[PDB]
Amino acid sequence: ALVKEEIQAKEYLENLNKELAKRTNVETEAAWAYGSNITDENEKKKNEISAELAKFMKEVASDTTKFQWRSYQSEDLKRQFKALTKLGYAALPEDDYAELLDTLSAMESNFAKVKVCDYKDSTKCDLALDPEIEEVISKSRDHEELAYYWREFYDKAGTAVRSQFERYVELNTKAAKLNNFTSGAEAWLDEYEDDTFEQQLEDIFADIRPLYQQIHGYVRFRLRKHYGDAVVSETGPIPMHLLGNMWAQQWSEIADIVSPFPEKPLVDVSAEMEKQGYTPLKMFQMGDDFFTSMNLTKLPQDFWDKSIIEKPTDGRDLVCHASAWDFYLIDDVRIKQCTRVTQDQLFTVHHELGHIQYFLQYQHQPFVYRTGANPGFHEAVGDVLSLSVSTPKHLEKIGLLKDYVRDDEARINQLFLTALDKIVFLPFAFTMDKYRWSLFRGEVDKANWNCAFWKLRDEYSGIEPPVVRSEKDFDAPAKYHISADVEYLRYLVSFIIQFQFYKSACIKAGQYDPDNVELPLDNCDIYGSAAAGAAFHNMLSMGASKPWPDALEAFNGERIMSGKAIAEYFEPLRVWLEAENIKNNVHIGWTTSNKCVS
Ligand SMILES: *[C@@H]1O[C@H](CO)[C@@H](O[C@@H]2O[C@H](CO)[C@@H](O[C@@H]3O[C@H](CO[C@H]4O[C@H](CO)[C@@H](O)[C@H](O)[C@@H]4O)[C@@H](O)[C@H](O[C@H]4O[C@H](CO[C@@H]5O[C@H](CO)[C@@H](O)[C@H](O)[C@@H]5O)[C@@H](O)[C@H](O)[C@@H]4O)[C@@H]3O)[C@H](O)[C@H]2NC(C)=O)[C@H](O)[C@H]1NC(C)=O
Ligand SMILES: *[C@@H]1O[C@H](CO)[C@@H](O)[C@H](O)[C@H]1NC(C)=O
Ligand SMILES: *[C@@H]1O[C@H](CO)[C@@H](O)[C@H](O)[C@H]1NC(C)=O
Ligand SMILES: [Zn+2]
Repeated sequence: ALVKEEIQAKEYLENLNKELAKRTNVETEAAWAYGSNITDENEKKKNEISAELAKFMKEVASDTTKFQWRSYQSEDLKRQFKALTKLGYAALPEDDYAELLDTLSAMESNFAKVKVCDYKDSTKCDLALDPEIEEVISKSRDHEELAYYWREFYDKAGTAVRSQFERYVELNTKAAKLNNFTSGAEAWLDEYEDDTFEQQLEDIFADIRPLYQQIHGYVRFRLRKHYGDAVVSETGPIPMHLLGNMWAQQWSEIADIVSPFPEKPLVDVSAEMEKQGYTPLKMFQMGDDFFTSMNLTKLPQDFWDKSIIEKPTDGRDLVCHASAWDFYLIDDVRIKQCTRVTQDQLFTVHHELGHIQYFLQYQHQPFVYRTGANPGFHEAVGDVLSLSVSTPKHLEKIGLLKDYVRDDEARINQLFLTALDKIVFLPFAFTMDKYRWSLFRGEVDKANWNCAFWKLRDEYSGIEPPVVRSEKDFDAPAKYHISADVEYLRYLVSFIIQFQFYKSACIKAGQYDPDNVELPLDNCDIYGSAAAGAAFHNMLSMGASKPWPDALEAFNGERIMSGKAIAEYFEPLRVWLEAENIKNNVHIGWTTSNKCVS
């Protein structure tokens, strides 16, 4: 009978969770070894342990059928059982699983090992994305130099892994169907536990798209004055290599040439960080300070002992793309970041430490609940702190911003600077998954895979490649997450919900009142707020133990993902910018790109 079975089921779960945590620990150690030191041998060890854990998960899935778990009284027990039924890639036959891991390894190591020749010296051929190419893309205003680095990088990071990417799409699809999802798109979407989630994001995106179009138009206008009309057209998509980022995902690196009020201050603290002797260690210690200032958990000694916070100097290959790692024991949590002393890197440190904090908050949960309420929640945590850190208010307190007068014009400069990171990114992030979903769902023929990518980038972001591409190129894997098989919708979700978290934290901290001109949302610093700290604790400590609306409700009483808060933040910018574009007769919108030939 079922009452007795449910009692035994609870004990089965308790043991199985602990066993999965320990087995995952071992797989994580091997993955860490590889990612911090790419070698054929580390690859082999990583993929071998994953294969073994996959075989165990298959037995676990099979063993859950011995329990009438859908008949149980406990919502909690049923939730855990449901989580253990979901195998993902581990559902594949052993041989196909191994081929998928090999394919994944080939793509991620191709990405991490890209090097290109110096534009001014074709004997010097050891320039990596991080830091060398990224420095040129973010700093050079030589449009031909920029186009050179763009083409070299995309050809090597993108086109070179076409045939591997194709096999990955096939195996990803096969795995999804073995879990009885239509495709990998529905397998990813299942993490949001909401069958209207795509519609909800379309609705929110459509409400913010007008503001994006205004920013796009203004930036295009300013780039024309800088580079001239031979480089940038009034009416066409923006050539993406001029936007300060290899993927045009964020444009804050060209703020100095597009800022609303060039005579008025624009916050860029990198030079002061350098002047005051900041190191990667100091930046992490300051992030730790921020969390503990809010009455959240301090980093444990394992973090300091085992993290990698600067690029190795020993010539090894590694993945430099910044990441946070849970080892699934107690207090073994780590970051791997090739840290540089810049403003944007200070924000990255806070981003990654948000993942760390989450891990620490939920580490007492059962293994299956030791993850984010949804993938977007995980990405949002550290960004809520980065929003504070970026404020003039905070940057003056820590001595990084000197002689700053916050008049109306400085405020618009700062709002615009923020928008170049937070609004511009939204169409970018949506396209990353729209593209992959379309491949996974079998909606695009293989003959059209490259132009289907640039078509989306055109339609949603109004950008295009600097040179003509064709179906001979394959550009999508030039972005880390695409080569590395990391779902990207989490970042779209994060960029919306982080404003709901920020706004609520700010109110709880006494730092935001809509009816008080002294407390605008865009100068809120939650540093030192135990009240904000508490809201985080209430939410993060839940892990994935409840559906994400219940996690949001624990934070601020709401249950709905909403674009209201991000619009509220940028509202003064929207008003100003709409007026400025009219005043300057700025063209809005773009013709269809001709930069991808079929
Ligand atoms: C994805 O969807 C798939 C379907 O599209 C699904 O695959 C199905 O899983 C079914 C559930 O496990 C499975 O059902 C069993 O089928 C056996 C007979 O099938 C053979 O003949 C078919 C031709 O008709 C072939 O096509 C198949 O390939 C098979 O070779 C049955 O013998 C079997 O039965 C036993 O199991 C039930 C268990 O009953 C449940 O459990 C308790 C036990 O206490 C019951 O009391 C309770 O009420 C409940 O019924 C017993 O009732 C029975 O007495 C036997 O012990 C069972 O029906 C089915 O074969 C399979 N079909 C396919 C592949 O098409 C995947 O499982 C889905 N995957 C995921 C990840 O969810
Ligand atoms: C990297 O891994 C290899 C194993 O393939 C090992 O022998 C080598 O010493 C490692 N290097 C570092 C820097 O740890
Ligand atoms: C900090 O959190 C603890 C619980 O961990 C709580 O009891 C205490 O009130 C909080 N301290 C502050 C500074 O509010
Ligand atoms: Zn992250």
